[PDB]
Amino acid sequence: SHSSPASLQ
Amino acid sequence: SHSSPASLQ
Amino acid sequence: GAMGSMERASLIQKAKLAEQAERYEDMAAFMKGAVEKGEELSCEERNLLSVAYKNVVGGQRAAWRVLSSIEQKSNEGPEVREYREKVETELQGVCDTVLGLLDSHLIKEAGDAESRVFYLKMKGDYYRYLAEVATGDDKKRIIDSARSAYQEAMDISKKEMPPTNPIRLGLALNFSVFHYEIANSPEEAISLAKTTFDEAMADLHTLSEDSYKDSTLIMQLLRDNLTLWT
Amino acid sequence: GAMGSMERASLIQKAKLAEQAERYEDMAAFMKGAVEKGEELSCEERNLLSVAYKNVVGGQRAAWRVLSSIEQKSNEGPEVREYREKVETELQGVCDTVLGLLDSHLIKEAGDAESRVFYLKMKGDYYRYLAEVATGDDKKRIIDSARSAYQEAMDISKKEMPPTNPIRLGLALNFSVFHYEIANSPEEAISLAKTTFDEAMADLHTLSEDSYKDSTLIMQLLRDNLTLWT
Ligand SMILES: Cc1cccc(C)c1N(C(=O)CN)C(C)C
Ligand SMILES: Cc1cccc(C)c1N(C(=O)CN)C(C)C
Ligand SMILES: [Cl-]
Ligand SMILES: [Cl-]
Ligand SMILES: [Mg+2]
Ligand SMILES: [Mg+2]
Ligand SMILES: [Mg+2]
Ligand SMILES: [Mg+2]
Ligand SMILES: [Mg+2]
Ligand SMILES: [Mg+2]
Repeated sequence: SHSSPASLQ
Repeated sequence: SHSSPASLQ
Repeated sequence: GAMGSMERASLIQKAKLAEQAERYEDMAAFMKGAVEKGEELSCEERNLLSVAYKNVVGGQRAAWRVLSSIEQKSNEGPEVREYREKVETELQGVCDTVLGLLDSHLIKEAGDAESRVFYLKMKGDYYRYLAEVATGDDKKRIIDSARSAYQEAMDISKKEMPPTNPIRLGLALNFSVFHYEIANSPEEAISLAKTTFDEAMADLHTLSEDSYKDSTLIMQLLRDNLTLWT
Repeated sequence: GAMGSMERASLIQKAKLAEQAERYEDMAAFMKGAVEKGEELSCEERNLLSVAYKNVVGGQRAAWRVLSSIEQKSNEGPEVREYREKVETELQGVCDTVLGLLDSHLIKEAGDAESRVFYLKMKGDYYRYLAEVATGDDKKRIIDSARSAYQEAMDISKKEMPPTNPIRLGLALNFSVFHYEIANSPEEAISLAKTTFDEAMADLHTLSEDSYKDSTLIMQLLRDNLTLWT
C-alpha cells in the first residue's frame, strides 16, 4: 500500500 | 566517464 | 549530543545540503540536533525532519523485508535470523529516537492544528513501523499506540482543517494503511480512504492551482490504494 | 574489530545477505572482518569485497560532487565548506581502510595473476578516489601512487592474462579513466581504450558464450568512453 509523502504542505 | 563494475570474473 | 555545539540555523542549512546530497542519515542527525535546541519548528523544518527520518527508516524497512522473506523461506544456521535481528534493532532504535523527539517536547509545545496534527501523525507512523516488526507481548500495545496517535490527529484535523489540507489527507492515507496492513481491518481502511477522497473532491473548487496540485497528488494515492484493495 | 568474534564463513554469508538487502555499509564491515581473519580470499570473496566498498565510496563520491558544486557556485558562511569537508573526510577514511586491507596483507599474499591484478587494480582505484578530492602538497603523490599501482597491474595482466579477461579489461578501463580524469592525459586514455578494445575483439573467438558475454560487457564501456572522449 502507498503511504503519505514525508513533506506535506 | 564509465569505470569498471566492481564484480569481475 | 554531537550537534550541541552547532548553531540551529547551521544545522538547518546542513540538513538541506544533506537532502541535496541524498545523505539522509546526516540529514536526520542535523534535524535531531535542531529539534534538541528546544525551539518549535516551522512548517518547512517539520518537513525536513520528516523527510530525513522517513528516508532513513525506509531503507531499514526495505532491508528488513528482504531479510524476513529470506528467513521465512529458510523455515519452509543462525546467520539469517541474526542479521535480520540486527537490522530490526537498528530500525527500532530509529523509531524510538523519533518518538522521543516527539515526546520531548515537540508535541506538547505544538498548539496550532498544522503542527499538532503533523506530529501526532508522525507518532502514529513510527509506532506503525514498530508494529510492522513486532511479534510478542507488545505487538498489541504498539498497535494501540499507533491507533491512539492517529485517532487524536484525525479528531483535530476534522475540526480544524479543510478536507483538502495535505496534512489531513496524508494522515487519513496513513491511518487507512494502518487499518489495512497492521490492524487487520481492510473494510475500515477502504471506508476511510473513500470518505476522505470524496470529501476532498468536493472541496477542490475552493483551491488555487498550486494548492489543487498538492491536494490531488495525495488524493491519487488514496485512489491507488482503493484500486489495490478492491 | 567488532567482527573479531564472528566466524569467517558467517561473515561471508552475512555479506551476501547485506548485498541482497542493499546494505552496503554492513556488507563492507562484514567483508573487512573476513579479510582480517588473515586467510586469502577466493575469487567470489574478492568480488564481494569490491562490490561492498565500491558502493560505499560511490555514495560518498556522489555526495561530495553535489556539495563541491554548491561550494564552487557559492564562490562565484562556512557551512557548505564544513559539510563538504565532513563528507570528504569520511570518504578518505573509507579509502584509507581499503588501502590498509590491501597492504595488510592481501597484496603481498596474492601470488596468482587473477588475485594480484585484482588487488593492484583496487589499489589504483582507491588512490584514484583519493585523487579526485585532493588539492595540495599531496595531490601529485596520490596521483603517482594510483599510477604506480595501475602500472604494476597492467604489466602482470599483459604477461599472464588473455586480452579478453574481465579483470584485465576492467583494469584497462579504469586506468584509461585515470588518464582522462585525473592525470590530464586524454590522448593516453584514448589510446589505451582503443588498443584494449581491439585486442579483446580479436580474442573473442576463443571464448564460450558466457565468457563472451562477460568480456563484451566491459568492452562496451570502453566504447562508451571513446564515444564520450572523441
Ligand atoms: C481532481 C482529481 C483528484 C484525484 C485524482 C484525479 C485523477 C483527479 N482528476 C479528476 O478529474 C478525477 N475525477 C483530475 C486531476 C483530472
Ligand atoms: C562483440 C562486441 C563487443 C563490444 C561491443 C559490441 C556491440 C560488440 N558486438 C559487435 O558486433 C561489435 N562489432 C556484438 C555484441 C554484436
Ligand atoms: Cl549480524
Ligand atoms: Cl558538518
Ligand atoms: Mg545559537
Ligand atoms: Mg527483535
Ligand atoms: Mg465488505
Ligand atoms: Mg573460525
Ligand atoms: Mg579535506
Ligand atoms: Mg590528438
